[PDB]
Amino acid sequence: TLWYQTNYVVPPETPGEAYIIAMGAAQDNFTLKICKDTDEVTQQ
Amino acid sequence: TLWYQTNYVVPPETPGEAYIIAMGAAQDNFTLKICKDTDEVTQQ
Amino acid sequence: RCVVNRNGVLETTINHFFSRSGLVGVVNLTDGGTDTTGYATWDIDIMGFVQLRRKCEMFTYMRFNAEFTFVTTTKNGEARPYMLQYMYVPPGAPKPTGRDAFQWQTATNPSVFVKLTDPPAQVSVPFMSPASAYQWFYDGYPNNMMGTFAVRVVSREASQLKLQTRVYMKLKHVRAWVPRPIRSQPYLLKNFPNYDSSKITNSARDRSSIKQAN
Amino acid sequence: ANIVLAYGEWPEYCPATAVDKPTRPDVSVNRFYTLDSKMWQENSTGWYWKFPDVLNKTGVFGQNAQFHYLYRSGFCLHVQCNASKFHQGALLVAVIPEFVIAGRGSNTKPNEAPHPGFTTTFPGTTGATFHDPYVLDSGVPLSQALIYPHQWINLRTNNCATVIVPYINAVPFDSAINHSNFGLIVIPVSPLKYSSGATTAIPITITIAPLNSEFGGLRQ
Amino acid sequence: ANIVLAYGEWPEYCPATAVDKPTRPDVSVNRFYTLDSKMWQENSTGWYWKFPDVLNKTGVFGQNAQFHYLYRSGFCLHVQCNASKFHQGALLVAVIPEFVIAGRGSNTKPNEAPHPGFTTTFPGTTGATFHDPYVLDSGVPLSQALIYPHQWINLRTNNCATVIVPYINAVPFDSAINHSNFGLIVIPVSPLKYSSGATTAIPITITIAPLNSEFGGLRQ
Repeated sequence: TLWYQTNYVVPPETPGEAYIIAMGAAQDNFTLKICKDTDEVTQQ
Repeated sequence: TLWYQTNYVVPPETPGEAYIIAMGAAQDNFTLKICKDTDEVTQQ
Repeated sequence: RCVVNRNGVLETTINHFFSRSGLVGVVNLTDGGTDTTGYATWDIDIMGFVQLRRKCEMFTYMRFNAEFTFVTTTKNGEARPYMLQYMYVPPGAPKPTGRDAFQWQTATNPSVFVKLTDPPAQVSVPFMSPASAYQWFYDGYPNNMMGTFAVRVVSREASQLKLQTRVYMKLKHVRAWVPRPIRSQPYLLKNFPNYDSSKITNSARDRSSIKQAN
Repeated sequence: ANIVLAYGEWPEYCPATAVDKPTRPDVSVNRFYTLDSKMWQENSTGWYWKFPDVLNKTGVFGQNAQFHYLYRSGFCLHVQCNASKFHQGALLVAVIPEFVIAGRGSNTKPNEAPHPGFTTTFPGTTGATFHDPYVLDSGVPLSQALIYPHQWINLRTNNCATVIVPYINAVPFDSAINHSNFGLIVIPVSPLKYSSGATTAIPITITIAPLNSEFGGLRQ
Repeated sequence: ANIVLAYGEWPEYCPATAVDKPTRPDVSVNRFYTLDSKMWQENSTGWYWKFPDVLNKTGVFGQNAQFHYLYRSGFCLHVQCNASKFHQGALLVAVIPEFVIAGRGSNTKPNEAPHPGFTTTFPGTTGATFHDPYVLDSGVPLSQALIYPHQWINLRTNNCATVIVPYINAVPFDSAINHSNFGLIVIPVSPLKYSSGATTAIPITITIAPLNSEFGGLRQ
């Protein structure tokens, strides 16, 4: 979860609307087992 | 005294009205003698 | 003159700031007839007058011994040689309820037998708190701190005078912790720091302009 | 960053004569409890928090402080106030040991005079606003409130403050529910100003780290 | 901070053949005399000051320079120009030895041609504004006025300048009243610009330190 701790304070002559880019990845602990085909493809 | 040397210059999108907080204290040279009761209290 | 020399550094210590024999309480005795009052108790609280209360609300924690001096006068002023009993009631012990009750003959309530023609009475009370220091500002939710103080006229029958005792308190061996600012608003109660929402007194008296030297 | 140490002492453990050794979690309570942001505006007055009942409803510290009987801990306070470079103003942040909220009224009778309620003395995790910040709602002027451990949050120099405060009490152990130990006060001495088109309110964020916690007398 | 040393020499004392040794105050004259702030605007032209008659009315230096007869001192100039980060413009600050103000006119007869008055040649502690800053009011172009000791005050890089200038004269002692030694010139080469709602004028503050002063021939 991502909560609104205090508030988005902003000075004048500045837009009070911004964005947050969220990214994600694995670590050195991440390991995989038992290979199999994907199902993103619909056609054959 | 506190004088207005040059001017209060200000860019746009910024208020041209600010404040100054004045504080004050003693030093290591400050010493006191002959104790006595205060007179801030009116009642008895 | 022009004081160029440096002053003394002994009158600013906390021990000197508090240790001095000051008046702390006034007790009225009547020793009547039909209305059998006889005695007059006085609970020990240093917050009684508004002159030491302002000096002891400057600090959060304090630790001190006390010296009590008892100066008893009559109504007109003359001192006839009557015997007097002063009695210290420790915290937890019950207060005396009558002039001839059994709380006066109790052996664990230390008494002082002194006459009116004698020099005034003088006792010393140690640090009697279950904590490590006294504290007037208690922020939270939970009676008595130092002990009760009674006095009567030792006699088989009842005398026909009304006395007037002054309990002068002196502090000794005082230690303080956690200083806090000095209260500017006037008082309203005895055990609570209640100020008045309307009529807030300014802590600096007014002048004409900001650009002057009034 | 400048760290103000409250009265020059670090929070340390108890060196008491209790055979039941007080427990030390060290794992799930020494984490950054972040409170909600306060929306500071032009007509704002200030805020105050009572600490040992701010975190009595929040997670492991609240569970281990409600179901115990003896409590002793220090604190690491950290207050951000992130504003733009076109806003102006100043905040005063200060901790006060045994901060007793007074009652506002003009009555001298004992059981007729007003007294603050439970939601005024113990605000909880959402704090409470001052009614008269000039007297700290205690009849004591805030002009000389710099006797306490304090910092200034000036919106043209920095945006953060931090206060490491030890355990200040006359008894080394105390109930964490029936006695609030010390309070945090933020006051806008200089008001907030901004030109039209900027953000009309500045958030204030507070994080707390319970350094060196000790609990005793576990019960239901 | 960058310090420009005028002609690579520091102000030093006189190594003259006068038996009456010139006095050295060292105490009440080596203090920061701060002049009033100049209100720089869009349609401004510039300012110039004549130094040994700027501080002839101000305090100990003025009293000890009016009632003496021989004078020799260096100077430490320090010019702040504090503006916001939304203003833009540029100033050129430069000292000029023997800066003679010319007269503006189109007359070639000797006692018919115009000449500058006393309040134009010797402005005093309030300075004077240029009429034609392109020719420095001397018929000499300001585009090549960088031959003098100078700095640029660019409102996007810094806000301060400093010039340590020694004593430049053909005679090691001179009257501090009847001869202005050198002048300070500030010129807005690039004009001031700002969006609507900002401060319409920028202050310029100047402080002066009379380094290594020497006075001679005390009289009434």
